[PDB]
Amino acid sequence: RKVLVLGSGYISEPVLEYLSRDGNIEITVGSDMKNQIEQLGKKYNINPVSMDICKQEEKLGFLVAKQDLVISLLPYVLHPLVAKACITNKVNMVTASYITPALKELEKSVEDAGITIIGELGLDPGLDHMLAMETIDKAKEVGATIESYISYCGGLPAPEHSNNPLRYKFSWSPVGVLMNVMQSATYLLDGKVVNVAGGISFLDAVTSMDFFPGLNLEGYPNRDSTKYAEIYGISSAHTLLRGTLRYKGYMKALNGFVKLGLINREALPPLTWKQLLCDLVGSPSSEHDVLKEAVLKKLGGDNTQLEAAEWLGLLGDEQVPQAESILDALSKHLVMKLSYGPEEKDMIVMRDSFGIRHPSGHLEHKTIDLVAYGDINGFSAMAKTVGLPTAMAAKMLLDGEIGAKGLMGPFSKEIYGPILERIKAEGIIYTTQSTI
Amino acid sequence: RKVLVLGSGYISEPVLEYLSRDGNIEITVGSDMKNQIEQLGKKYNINPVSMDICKQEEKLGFLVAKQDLVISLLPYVLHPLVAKACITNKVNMVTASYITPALKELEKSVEDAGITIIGELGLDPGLDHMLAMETIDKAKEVGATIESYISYCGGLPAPEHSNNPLRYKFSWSPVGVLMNVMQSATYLLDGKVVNVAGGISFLDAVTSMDFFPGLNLEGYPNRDSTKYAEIYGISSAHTLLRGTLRYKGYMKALNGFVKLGLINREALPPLTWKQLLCDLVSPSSEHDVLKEAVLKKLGGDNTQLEAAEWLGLLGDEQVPQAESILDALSKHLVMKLSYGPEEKDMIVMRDSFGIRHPSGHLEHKTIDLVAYGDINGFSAMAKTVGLPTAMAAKMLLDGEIGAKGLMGPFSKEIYGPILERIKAEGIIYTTQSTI
Ligand SMILES: NC(=O)c1ccc[n+]([C@@H]2O[C@H](COP(=O)([O-])OP(=O)(O)OC[C@H]3O[C@@H](n4cnc5c(N)ncnc54)[C@H](O)[C@@H]3O)[C@@H](O)[C@H]2O)c1
Ligand SMILES: NC(=O)c1ccc[n+]([C@@H]2O[C@H](COP(=O)([O-])OP(=O)(O)OC[C@H]3O[C@@H](n4cnc5c(N)ncnc54)[C@H](O)[C@@H]3O)[C@@H](O)[C@H]2O)c1
Repeated sequence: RKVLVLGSGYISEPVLEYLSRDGNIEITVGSDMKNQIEQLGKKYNINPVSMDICKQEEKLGFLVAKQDLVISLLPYVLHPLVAKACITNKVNMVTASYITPALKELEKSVEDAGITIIGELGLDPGLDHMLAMETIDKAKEVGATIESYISYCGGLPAPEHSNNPLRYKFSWSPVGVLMNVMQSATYLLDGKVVNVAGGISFLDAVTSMDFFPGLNLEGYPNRDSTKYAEIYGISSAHTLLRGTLRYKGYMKALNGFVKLGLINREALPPLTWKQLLCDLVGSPSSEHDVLKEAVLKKLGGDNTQLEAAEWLGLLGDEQVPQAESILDALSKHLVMKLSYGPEEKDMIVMRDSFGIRHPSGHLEHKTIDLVAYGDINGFSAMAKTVGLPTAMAAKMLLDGEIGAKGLMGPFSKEIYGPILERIKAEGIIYTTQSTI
Repeated sequence: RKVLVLGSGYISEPVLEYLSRDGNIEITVGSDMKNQIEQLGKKYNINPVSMDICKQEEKLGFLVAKQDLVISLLPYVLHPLVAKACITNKVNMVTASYITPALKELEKSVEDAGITIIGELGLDPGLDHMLAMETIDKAKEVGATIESYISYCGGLPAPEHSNNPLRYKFSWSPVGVLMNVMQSATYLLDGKVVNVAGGISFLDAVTSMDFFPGLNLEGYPNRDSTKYAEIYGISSAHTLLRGTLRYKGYMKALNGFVKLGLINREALPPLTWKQLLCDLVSPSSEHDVLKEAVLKKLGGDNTQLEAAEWLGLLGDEQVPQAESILDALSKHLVMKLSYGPEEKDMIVMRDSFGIRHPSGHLEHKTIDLVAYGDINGFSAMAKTVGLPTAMAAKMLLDGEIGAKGLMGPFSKEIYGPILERIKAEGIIYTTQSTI
């Protein structure tokens, strides 16, 4: 019963805690920050291993060969290296990340090696899949058909911590999501494939999410959504739309960063934000602060967007963080200024809406609400919902509860059934309501 | 250490849980609802005692004499009965209730008995006092003076459970809250005493609380704010205002019930809501579309009408038996908007001072406290009420409070340790100042 956890990010702690409970699981932890592992070693009995998986992919193979299960909590690019070691060594594996084309290229040997690899555990993906599949299957067991599926999700700060220009606090580097604002989105509505362009015009797709009168939510569609007809088996539905939730004004706040060229991949030019932004407003590069400001508003001139820039210090003398790109730096800056404090609460909000046509002809509207709040004295809501389902599927693999073999997501009741039940004991509870 | 808990309502459960932790406290629980006590006995190691305080006063003296401490979690009217047994048997006592004139009557015998009775623990009163005094004392000890105190508080549903016409769910009987909309409010602003009358016009006093861009809160003043100058020692302030927080649209929805005459203490006239509601507008009977247009007349805001049908007040449903039209409404609101077993409640609390320093500069300080209920545990209201009660109980046992007599939690000796140990339970309040 030996388990190797790759990566020691804060998503790892609620996993260690969950698997440590019975004491019959030998936990090894490996990563490239010896500090992260030292702190974790104080709270849980774990064999620590310092390793750069990218560079020492052979020491990784030797380590992998010794385990009964590998849980990859590494940045998802590295998952293929880990799956390779697991495939040659016949060791089961789980991840909390999208099964990429790269990792899917390996699907056959995974079935030839006779191992099980369960990916797309976690929050999004993960619990979203499991909630959808649960009710999509429940409809089919009664001869019903899915006509519409609208799902929205978002990890946010608890509302009392929402008073900043972005109405947001970042659980990790936003390098990935920020760039996604420049993307087009695609979804299905009333039988027609709908496409919305990203960039400056993406703010037009943003909409008010009025599920809860007490909460000020805006939503906007994800990149694709249309893929879920095949993924979930709902080819008959006329609308499929998955989206993200924020507090109102966040996207407008980002719309500014796009206008200023901050969501940009180029490299960085004693550098300060006013200098860096001077270079970005064409004027550069050592002019009076008020002159720099007159030009920022020119790309506008919306004061709310200017107010957000000043509040963060992007027009000030503060030093730009070292990074290989403007975005990389901006992300590292937003982290220094809007990370969660040790006594601040985050939030998870998830609302699904299914249109279920029954063979009798009745149209049922089913909604599922899942809201969780962080525990200051325990784990965050994001850490609970990302790390628990991963940790739960791992124990199920150990305890021998998943017979399916190969490379798979968490779509079969064999997987989502037990996880959805045992997360209740952990405070992740959802609620349902139907009407006809 | 032996402790007697009087009352087995839902506030007792987070108190039992807190006292049970060290295992060196023998808990006795007594009340008149046997089945509440049985359920608690399954979850906690407790001596169950069936007792009606009004009738078995003698049995009450016997049990108290055996304890090191009595925690009265009974309806506050009975607390004096419990105080007598404690004074006579020289046993310390704590409550979570406003210290009434009746109870202050005994204040001398409490000091003659040499015991401590700490009241006004809990949320309001309780945590309200302790947060204010914490900050006021900090200002006064560096020679500062309080110029303004604006405090807002509210127990509400967590925002995910706010989708109903009132944006509210009731933790207990709303008779108290409903009637307060008919009472006037009084406070002090910029040196001038402000008066706002209740009833229909109280909706004009309602205001937007924009502390949190993510939350849609409204606020309004309580019955009496000016009394807090004496309670906190801040006669110096030019502004005193304590108020209640709700989700936007609650007071408007309540404004409808008042327009319709539902907030009324007179008696009720096989009676149905449509039948009763016709008598309040024509009877008796008959057709729904007739009432709907007539209900609309007392308005004519249809939004307030949307709330009434949604609650079934225009329907064939039977009105509950009750001594008054109100109360009937309360019992109905309880039947239709109580908390389900998987719904989360909330506590939201913001204070704003108000502080002039001897250097002459003006400090604005805000204290935020927010708590959420736990589906697998206790509600936010239960935690914030029972924890400060249970903690002061442990402090009295463990000997950390030297004061004697009848007192609230205003002294650093009490509120200090309590506030510190509350944070350890995940209930966090944060302070922020600027100039
Ligand atoms: N399903 C979900 O909802 C969800 C949400 C967020 C993150 N995730 C997944 O969480 C995982 C970790 O989060 P992250 O992607 O932000 O990365 P991260 O930067 O937080 O790093 C995670 C851990 O891996 C370590 N690490 C990084 N590179 C390493 C290397 N070359 N060798 C050894 N250790 C290395 C890091 O030190 C860290 O301890 C990812 O796989 C991510 O896709 C899933
Ligand atoms: N400071 C605060 O924020 C706050 C908030 C809520 C409640 N409280 C206090 O909690 C206490 C109880 O709450 P509640 O009144 O809403 O519920 P409640 O009136 O039902 O009282 C709870 C318990 O008292 C028992 N009880 C009532 N009469 C009894 C009798 N004659 N003999 C034996 N047991 C009797 C009940 O059976 C019940 O178990 C009250 O004193 C209230 O002041 C304080």
